[PDB]
Amino acid sequence: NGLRDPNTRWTFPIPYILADNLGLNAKGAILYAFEMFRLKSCVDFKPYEGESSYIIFQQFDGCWSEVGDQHVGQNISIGQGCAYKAIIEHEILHALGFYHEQSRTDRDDYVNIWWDQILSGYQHNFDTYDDSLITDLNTPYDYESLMHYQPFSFNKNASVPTITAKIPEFNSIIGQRLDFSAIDLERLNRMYNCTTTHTLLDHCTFEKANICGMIQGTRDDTDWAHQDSAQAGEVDHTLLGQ
Amino acid sequence: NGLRDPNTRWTFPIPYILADNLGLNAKGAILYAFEMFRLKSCVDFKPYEGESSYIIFQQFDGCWSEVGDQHVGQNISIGQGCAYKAIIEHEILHALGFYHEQSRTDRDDYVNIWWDQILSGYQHNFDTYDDSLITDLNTPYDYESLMHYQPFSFNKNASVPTITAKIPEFNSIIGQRLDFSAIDLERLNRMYNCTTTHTLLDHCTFEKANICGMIQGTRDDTDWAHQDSAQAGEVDHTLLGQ
Amino acid sequence: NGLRDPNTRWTFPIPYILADNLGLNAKGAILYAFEMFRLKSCVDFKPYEGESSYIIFQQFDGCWSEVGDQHVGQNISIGQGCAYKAIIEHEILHALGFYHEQSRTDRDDYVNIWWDQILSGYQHNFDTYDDSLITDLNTPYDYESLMHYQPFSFNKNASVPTITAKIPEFNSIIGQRLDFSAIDLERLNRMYNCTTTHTLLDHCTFEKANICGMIQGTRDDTDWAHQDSAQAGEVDHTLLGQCTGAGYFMQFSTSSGSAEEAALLESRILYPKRKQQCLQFFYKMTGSPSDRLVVWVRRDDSTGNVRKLVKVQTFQGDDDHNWKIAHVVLKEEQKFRYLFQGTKGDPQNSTGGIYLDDITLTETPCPTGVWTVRNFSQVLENTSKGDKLQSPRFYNSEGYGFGVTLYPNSRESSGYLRLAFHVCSGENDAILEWPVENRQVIITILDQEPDVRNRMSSSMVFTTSKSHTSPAINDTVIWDRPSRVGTYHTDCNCFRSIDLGWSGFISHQMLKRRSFLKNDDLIIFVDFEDITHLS
Amino acid sequence: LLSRGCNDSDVLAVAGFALRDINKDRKDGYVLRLNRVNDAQEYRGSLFYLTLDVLETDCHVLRKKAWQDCGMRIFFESVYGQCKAIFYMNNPSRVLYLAAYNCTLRPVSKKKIYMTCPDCPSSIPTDSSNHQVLEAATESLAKYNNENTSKQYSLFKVTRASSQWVVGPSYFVEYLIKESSVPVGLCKGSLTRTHWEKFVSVTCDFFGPRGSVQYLPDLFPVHLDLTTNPQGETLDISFLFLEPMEEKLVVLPFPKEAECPGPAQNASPLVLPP
Ligand SMILES: *[C@@H]1O[C@H](CO[C@@H]2O[C@@H](C)[C@@H](O)[C@@H](O)[C@@H]2O)[C@@H](O[C@@H]2O[C@H](CO)[C@@H](O[C@@H]3O[C@H](CO)[C@@H](O)[C@H](O)[C@@H]3O)[C@H](O)[C@H]2NC(C)=O)[C@H](O)[C@H]1NC(C)=O
Ligand SMILES: *[C@@H]1O[C@H](CO)[C@@H](O[C@@H]2O[C@H](CO)[C@@H](O[C@@H]3O[C@H](CO)[C@@H](O)[C@H](O)[C@H]3NC(C)=O)[C@H](O)[C@H]2NC(C)=O)[C@H](O)[C@H]1NC(C)=O
Ligand SMILES: *[C@@H]1O[C@H](CO)[C@@H](O[C@@H]2O[C@H](CO)[C@@H](O[C@@H]3O[C@H](CO)[C@@H](O)[C@H](O)[C@H]3NC(C)=O)[C@H](O)[C@H]2NC(C)=O)[C@H](O)[C@H]1NC(C)=O
Ligand SMILES: *[C@@H]1O[C@H](CO)[C@@H](O[C@@H]2O[C@H](CO)[C@@H](O[C@@H]3O[C@H](CO)[C@@H](O)[C@H](O)[C@H]3NC(C)=O)[C@H](O)[C@H]2NC(C)=O)[C@H](O)[C@H]1NC(C)=O
Ligand SMILES: *[C@@H]1O[C@H](CO)[C@@H](O[C@@H]2O[C@H](CO)[C@@H](O)[C@H](O)[C@H]2NC(C)=O)[C@H](O)[C@H]1NC(C)=O
Ligand SMILES: *[C@@H]1O[C@H](CO)[C@@H](O[C@@H]2O[C@H](CO)[C@@H](O)[C@H](O)[C@H]2NC(C)=O)[C@H](O)[C@H]1NC(C)=O
Ligand SMILES: *[C@@H]1O[C@H](CO)[C@@H](O[C@@H]2O[C@H](CO)[C@@H](O)[C@H](O)[C@H]2NC(C)=O)[C@H](O)[C@H]1NC(C)=O
Ligand SMILES: *[C@@H]1O[C@H](CO)[C@@H](O[C@@H]2O[C@H](CO)[C@@H](O)[C@H](O)[C@H]2NC(C)=O)[C@H](O)[C@H]1NC(C)=O
Ligand SMILES: *[C@@H]1O[C@H](CO)[C@@H](O[C@@H]2O[C@H](CO)[C@@H](O)[C@H](O)[C@H]2NC(C)=O)[C@H](O)[C@H]1NC(C)=O
Ligand SMILES: *[C@@H]1O[C@H](CO)[C@@H](O)[C@H](O)[C@H]1NC(C)=O
Ligand SMILES: [Ca+2]
Ligand SMILES: [Ca+2]
Ligand SMILES: [Ca+2]
Ligand SMILES: [Ca+2]
Ligand SMILES: [Zn+2]
Ligand SMILES: [Zn+2]
Repeated sequence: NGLRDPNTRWTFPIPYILADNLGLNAKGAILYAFEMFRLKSCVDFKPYEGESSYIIFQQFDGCWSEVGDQHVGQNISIGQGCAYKAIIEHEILHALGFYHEQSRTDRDDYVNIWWDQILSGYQHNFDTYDDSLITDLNTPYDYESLMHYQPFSFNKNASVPTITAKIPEFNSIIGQRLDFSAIDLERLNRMYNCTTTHTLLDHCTFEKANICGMIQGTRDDTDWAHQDSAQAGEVDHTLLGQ
Repeated sequence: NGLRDPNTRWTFPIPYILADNLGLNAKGAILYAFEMFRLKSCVDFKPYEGESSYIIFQQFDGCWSEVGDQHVGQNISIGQGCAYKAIIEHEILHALGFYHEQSRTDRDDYVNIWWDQILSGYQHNFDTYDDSLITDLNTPYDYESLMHYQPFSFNKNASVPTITAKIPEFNSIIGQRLDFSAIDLERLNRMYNCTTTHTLLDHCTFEKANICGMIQGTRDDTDWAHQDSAQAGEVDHTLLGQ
Repeated sequence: NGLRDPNTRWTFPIPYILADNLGLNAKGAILYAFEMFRLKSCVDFKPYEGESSYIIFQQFDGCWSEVGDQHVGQNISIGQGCAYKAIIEHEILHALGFYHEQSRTDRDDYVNIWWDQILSGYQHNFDTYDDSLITDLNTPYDYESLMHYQPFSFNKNASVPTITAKIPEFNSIIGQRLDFSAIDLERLNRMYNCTTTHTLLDHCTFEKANICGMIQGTRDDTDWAHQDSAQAGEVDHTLLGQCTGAGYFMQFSTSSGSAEEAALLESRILYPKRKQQCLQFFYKMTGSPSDRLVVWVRRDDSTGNVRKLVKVQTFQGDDDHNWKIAHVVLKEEQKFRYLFQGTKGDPQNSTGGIYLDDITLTETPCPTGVWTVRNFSQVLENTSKGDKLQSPRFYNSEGYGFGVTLYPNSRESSGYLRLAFHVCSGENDAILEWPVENRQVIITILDQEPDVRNRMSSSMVFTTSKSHTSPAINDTVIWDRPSRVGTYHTDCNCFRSIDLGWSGFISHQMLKRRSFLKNDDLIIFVDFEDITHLS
Repeated sequence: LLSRGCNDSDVLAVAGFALRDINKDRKDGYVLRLNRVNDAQEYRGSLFYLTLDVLETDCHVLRKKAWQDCGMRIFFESVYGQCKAIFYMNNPSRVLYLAAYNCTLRPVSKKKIYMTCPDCPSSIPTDSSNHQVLEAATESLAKYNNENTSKQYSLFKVTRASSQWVVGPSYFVEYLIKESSVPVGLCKGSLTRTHWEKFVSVTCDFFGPRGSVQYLPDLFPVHLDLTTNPQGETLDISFLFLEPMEEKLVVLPFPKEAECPGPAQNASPLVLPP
């Protein structure tokens, strides 16, 4: 679902303005979304200093972004309730050249669109783009994607889903608003050549015998066992003896 | 173990020459090693066509490389007996700005060097470098590294190792020459901003209910089950009931 | 005693080099002396970066300087045994432009030189200089000057002084090596046009009704009284009832009202020049144990508005009701205000309150351990020679446990106080490197004056070292792990090392002067920090 | 003496003949190459005291090639240093004559080589106590004695040697030979002992003014004071001529080292005197 043309790619840090029409709750939610980007990708943000393109975030009507870097600098809107971190993250993924997951070229292999159940005047929000416009980034269609729309989106009747997964399990999943999915990060990283997150400094689960390059001191008396999770109650926290 | 200065980086594909002093076996093995780079990383190689920096591969005395891009273009030696892919990969990792693993700044935390067992005049081959010359790329010391020297490296006595792991199990593993380690690929990717690789087009292990973006036909009769390994005697191949 | 020619003045910060022929102990003591200049004057120092004139500090024969800026750059020697801050300060005053005080043009009006008692070939070190070489900076002759010479200076016979004051009392005072004198700082300020100093950020004794530009909260419940020392039995710490109508302090009564009522006393805004500060103050908590004195910061929220509250340290009531000393490490890098909340706790069980006086705020580390000894004059009479007191166990920033032994009456000499450091076993020892290879002890007998420029705190410095050993521990290092090498004390459930320090750290007849025993009690500061990074 | 700029064109010409004469005297080791004139000071034809900063070529002195016919050594192989010399040139008689010299040489810093290229064969202190060097030279010779049998050859002396350990022990050697009396050639060779299989290689190539040479160990001290006399001390060069021209000469104490130094043939600090 990424915009193919490499000119549409930002160059980090994306300079940003927060407009003063934003509530405090929306300004703080934006900066919290930036921390998630910086924490899960090489995407970075800076305050504005006269750059040619930049995001201005706004409390305009609705919650929306142009897709990819418009080289004049661009609005994003964050209307009421879009203060939720995941909705900021979704709009910033549009700003980072990403279309909705149900707008993939291959989307019809994965999701039904119930055109008959869409509100008249809103069927075009389920358009799909050709592969000259968008890459797959060599990724599968992801139901867990933050870019996906939930089942009850643009529907005539509140009880009837506009969009459903052809693998029927995923009806209970599509359009999650938790966070980026693992494939949304995999895509974002393929799009921006990100190999290292700005804030994940280290992590370790000891699954490997080099213990994540920890060492044991010699000034101390003794050593910690690297323990195999095999004993009757003494399981690890990563796998819980699974 | 990466050469910090970003001026020392290549720009892919690396243009290369195979000199005719290479035996046919050595030419063929070098191309096989490039296919491993192209398969495990975004590193690529092209035949030389007039570029300012390039690698020339030659059968000189022994098997060696300058470290990082020398902008005038540079020799890799692959002397007689160095034809195995892992040795070529090790030398190409030197040309790609890597030092040996036991030359990391922190190496003394992870390996013992038995200085008195090193042959006289060969102590320098165990010189560490400071953090001004080299990055860890925010990665642990990796005993399984291809760059790591074998326990018997420059040793006086063929029964006695020069270098041993402070975690004694890794005595048996230091200086593996199978392949790139997982962390050597991680470091190469963090060095050269890789995420994809040129020659892995897809893979699937089914561990995710998404089934790797596979879909099931409807002009066929039935469906493949996404079968759970929980049923007795009926495990998957990825984990084999582990 | 200042060199008249203005071409001999430095321009700050003085660029410096510490030569590697200096011991670590000397390198640390020189930096500590620079901190005392920055804490009492507008003198400042910097690492050398290729400047024309500079000081290189070295460990040559003896301890000396050229006088004033030599424009090509100049040596200071701190020969072995010269480590103590006052000697370093004396030689840095020579480099700043000051001659010895007994070399003043008018000296003979103030001192006797017993020339026949001087060693032959040393009498020229007692020459007096004319008014064309030197200014008085319009200051009197100062017997308390650090630039003065001890009675026993270059003398033939160890029983006989070379130099005595014409006013015979000052025989007991000449050549003090505590610190800069008040007049030495006034001269230094008059030479270099100083008014501020880099490392005293604020102080308050509440003497003016202005309360040092402190204010009171209005979002709190009530107020601290700006309380007069004239009320019987309720003296402030600045004057302790020594003057009528002039002792003032803040008091927050907890004897009436509800529990958890509070008052904020809040400073004027401060613009820190360093990343760390130490808020010293004196306080009492005579009210119910459940009373709380809570120290807070209000700091710039980064919009330039000083509104971000940060609770930093809570002081709680104890059986002691006399004036305690507090130090709170602040870590402020943006403009701020230090705040005291008092919290009423069970007024039905309070006959008293919380009190504050003698606040001082320095842009320094805090003393790593602080010991008070109460009724010290009464202790000093009651104690036999070679009896001891031991401090409770402090921990340094690295987690080494340590303490000090005070021997109020030295067995090594009559009328001297002996004071010595030791490492203590503590909850961290198992992981710390042993021996204590390069940690630098600074012990100070605090001079209790709020204004740091009015303080002549006696201080002695050593660095725990591999050379420090005894046959009492089979000739092993004193600073090895105290469970191995020290002696046990149920007195704190600790091991303690063999102690090292000074017999006659200070004489009793010196300690009774100034503010070292201000509330008839002694205050000792200890620092014990690694100086390996100076190597 | 008229000190001469290190880039002075007559000095630049003189240096190439002086170096050729220095090689002409050398009866063992390798042909030296100019890196750059670093001193030249002239007594008055013209008598020059000199310091030449120098490299080692890939040719042994017993090989019949002139120094200009030869190549420079690769960075990791490098030997370099200073030659101090005394040389005379008579413009009317076209005379070109080295009188004396002293040359101090070092291998390149084994550390700085490892810093530039980690697997580069590090050079060995040359002696028979390195049994693996003897094994390498005898194996490469034994291979050549099987590659040809029209003649057979014997190891005369091992000259230059390096080793490496990236595939197990790999040794590289250069040595003199004669038949199975004076040498006939220089041979390069190698031995690489992987646990499962040896590898062996070989090449074979086939074939004064008072001074001194030393190959010192790495991390330039030199002496050439032929007199102490401040007035100078006598020399004679009159033997150069078919007719008895009066050509006695003077040596004064050796001159101590703005148009200086000369430009380097290889500017790398790996092969540059301080
Ligand atoms: C009421 O407060 C008193 C102490 O406070 C003082 O008395 C009030 C009535 C007011 O006049 C206050 O302004 C004034 O400061 C509390 O008494 C203290 O109780 C504690 C705990 O039982 C005692 O601590 C012990 O002390 C011994 C040494 O004597 C130690 O060995 C123990 O380890 C432990 O620390 C303390 O001695 C005692 N102090 C006095 C002066 O009596 C009282 O408990 C409190 N009442 C309530 C209901 O909170
Ligand atoms: C993420 O990494 C990509 C490589 O994996 C980068 O892709 C390369 O970007 C180059 C420009 O920066 C492209 O060069 C252009 O190539 C076309 C022909 O394809 C020429 O017409 C252009 O003149 C040429 N531009 C210049 C200035 O020479 C590379 O072709 C391109 N390579 C590939 C495989 O796409 C991405 O730029 C990089 N993205 C980010 C945001 O880091
Ligand atoms: C891998 O990705 C990195 C970003 O995550 C790239 O690093 C950036 O490369 C820029 C050049 O392409 C650097 O800009 C230059 O910075 C220097 C100072 O370091 C300035 O003097 C130059 O003026 C400036 N260039 C211009 C045109 O002004 C960035 O500084 C640098 N950023 C960081 C954080 O390192 C790597 O280049 C890239 N490497 C590879 C092998 O792909
Ligand atoms: C502390 O305050 C002093 C004043 O109370 C300063 O003294 C003044 O310094 C000036 C230079 O900064 C002097 O000007 C020079 O005077 C000499 C004759 O003394 C002339 O030859 C020079 O031409 C003149 N300079 C110029 C540029 O013309 C003042 O004369 C001098 N005033 C007095 C009364 O001495 C101290 O310099 C100052 N100390 C510091 C460290 O700032
Ligand atoms: C929304 O959709 C539901 C399901 O299609 C409709 O619910 C049915 O309505 C009929 C009457 O028209 C009832 O007899 C059925 O019992 C209902 N089914 C259920 C599951 O409750 C509903 O009418 C639709 N509403 C609108 C406004 O379109
Ligand atoms: C090489 O190392 C081995 C192993 O340490 C040495 O073997 C010892 O040899 C002596 C006799 O020379 C025996 O008494 C010991 O029992 C052997 N030790 C072991 C552990 O087997 C060997 O001598 C060494 N050789 C050299 C040349 O260093
Ligand atoms: C500081 O004192 C030292 C010791 O005399 C000076 O160091 C050497 O002194 C002798 C005599 O001046 C000279 O021959 C050496 O050349 C000096 N060496 C150096 C490194 O200076 C030193 O010059 C004095 N002054 C300073 C500014 O360092
Ligand atoms: C140092 O000064 C003292 C005080 O004048 C001298 O003390 C006298 O010493 C002699 C014995 O040598 C005694 O007989 C006197 O009674 C002492 N006098 C007093 C007042 O105690 C001492 O001799 C002097 N020493 C020197 C070397 O000059
Ligand atoms: C790669 O190694 C070869 C080893 O032969 C280098 O080539 C020699 O370089 C020197 C100095 O330029 C010349 O004197 C020799 O004549 C060269 N020999 C050959 C066979 O060409 C070469 O310079 C090295 N570097 C590169 C980038 O090729
Ligand atoms: C100190 O002296 C007072 C009398 O002024 C006495 O009541 C008090 O108990 C003494 N305190 C100590 C600790 O000796
Ligand atoms: Ca341990
Ligand atoms: Ca099907
Ligand atoms: Ca007061
Ligand atoms: Ca109030
Ligand atoms: Zn002095
Ligand atoms: Zn290598």
